[PDB]
Amino acid sequence: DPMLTQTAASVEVAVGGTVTIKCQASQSIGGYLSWYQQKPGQRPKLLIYRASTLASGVPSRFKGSGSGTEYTLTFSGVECADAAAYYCQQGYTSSDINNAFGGGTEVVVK
Amino acid sequence: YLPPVPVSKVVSTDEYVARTNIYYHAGTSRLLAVGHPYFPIKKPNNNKILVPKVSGLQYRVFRIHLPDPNKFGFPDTSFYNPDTQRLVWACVGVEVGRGQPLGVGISGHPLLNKLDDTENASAYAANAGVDNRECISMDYKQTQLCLIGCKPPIGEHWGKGSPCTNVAVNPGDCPPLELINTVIQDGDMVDTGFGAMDFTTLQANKSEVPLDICTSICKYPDYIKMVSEPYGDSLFFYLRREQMFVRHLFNRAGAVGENVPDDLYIKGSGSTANLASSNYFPTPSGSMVTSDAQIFNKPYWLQRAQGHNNGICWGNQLFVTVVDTTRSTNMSLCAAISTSETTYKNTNFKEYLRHGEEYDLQFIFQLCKITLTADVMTYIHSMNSTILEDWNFGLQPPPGGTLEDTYRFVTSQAIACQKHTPPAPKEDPLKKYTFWEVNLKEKFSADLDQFPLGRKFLLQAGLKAKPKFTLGKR
Repeated sequence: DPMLTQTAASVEVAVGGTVTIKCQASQSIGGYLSWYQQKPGQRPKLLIYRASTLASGVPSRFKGSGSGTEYTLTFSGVECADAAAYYCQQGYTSSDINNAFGGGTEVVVK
Repeated sequence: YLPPVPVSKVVSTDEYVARTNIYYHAGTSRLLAVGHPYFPIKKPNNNKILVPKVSGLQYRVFRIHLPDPNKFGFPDTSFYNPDTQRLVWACVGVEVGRGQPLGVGISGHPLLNKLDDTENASAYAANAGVDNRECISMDYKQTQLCLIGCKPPIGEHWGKGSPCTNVAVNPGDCPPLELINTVIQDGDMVDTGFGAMDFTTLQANKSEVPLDICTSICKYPDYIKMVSEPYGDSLFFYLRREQMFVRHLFNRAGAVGENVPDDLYIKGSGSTANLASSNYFPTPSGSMVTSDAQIFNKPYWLQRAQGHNNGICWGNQLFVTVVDTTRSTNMSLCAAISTSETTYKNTNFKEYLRHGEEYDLQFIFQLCKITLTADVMTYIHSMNSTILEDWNFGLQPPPGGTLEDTYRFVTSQAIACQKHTPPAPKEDPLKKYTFWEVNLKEKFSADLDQFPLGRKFLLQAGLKAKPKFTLGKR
């Protein structure tokens, strides 16, 4: 069972700060990993997959890195509509796992 | 005391071996081989081989042990001093034969990595089932060869080696794929289809080709290494033959690492913003295997080698390899667990598969004596050390003793442990590499009139007074 913990509550950040959210995995998953933003009133919404390739309609000010077992997600220039919930998620599609790919939050930006 | 200078270049054998009129015939009896065509079957608990793998794609290297002609019997007017000259065998005619019907030999294993076909379609579906691989079977490519050398032949394959320690980013990387060449065993396979890569130390999914070449190496002979060596050894009469054809066009799983560039296609929209596949394996098929071009049961002879040495067989040894996949029949066998039921069933008869092969070899050898006066003695020892070491030219050590006590009852509690417990060489170095032994120690025959090849060689050359006029017409 590949497990990503994400036991990290996010720190208060101002406009223009940089945040390092770190998602670590027990088993090696390759590069297959996704990230999502969850605004607390609507459906979830994806930013980047395979830790390097961003989706359409998303600005290039979000970053992606990390390989092997640990991965990250950084960005700078925090707007007003970045108050949401974040989630890292693997794609190893195994059978005997109980993933839920959980963890991740983000404070209201001052 | 100051030996003369040795010649810096090598030389053909016409200058220092002699040729007499004394010929001999040696033909083995019959050689049969039965087993399974796909995998050598074994017990579920441990390693033990009930049936051998036998399929018609192997190499079948032979190893001919010849009788030593330094103690051998001859008719009259053949004389030599054993302190001055010695004797050696030379082959002048060889045959390879098979009696079988004429087969095909298809294969295919039930877990072959296929996704779709790329010959026609209407709409491509990105599917990616977990192991969605399916049984597909195929044909192979027909090949023939014959190589005759004093030492075993040499093949090649494309494998994997250690890269430079510059960059290490992922276990999902690519090997360097350097080229190496080894000595050929009895059981290595050939395919001129997918080609010479060992599918074990290179492919970890082991689901690329059918299962007859999946746990082993698919080799291929060189034809450059065995002619560029300065002696003319290891092959001196080769006859190559093969055919090929392409049948169908398919796709692998599709986990591409070497991605496509961007500036090659144009991006569309909707379902047209993805990739179908980039990796295509085609299937081979040998076609129209007609038995008029078969290079077999035809007694060819030798007057000239492609190399420097002729069919002089140093060390009283000879190697023959033949490759055939035209007799590749398969025998659908089945047997029933119970016969009393007057209705046929699912599981009352269970089936098997077997494969067989029949060989026969016949040779014509010619006597060759070699005089030695202080000049070729320097040359022969420099050619190979074992050629001079198989004949004793040095006198005795100071203790000779009675060679080995030779106890009578070899398994008891009286004596200590005996019989070759420390094995000092004197053996063949190639003991670690298996062959097919063919013992021909007393197969030879001085007359060759009543022999099935012997009149075919005799008819070709002059037969005038050689046959003799046994009891006459009037």
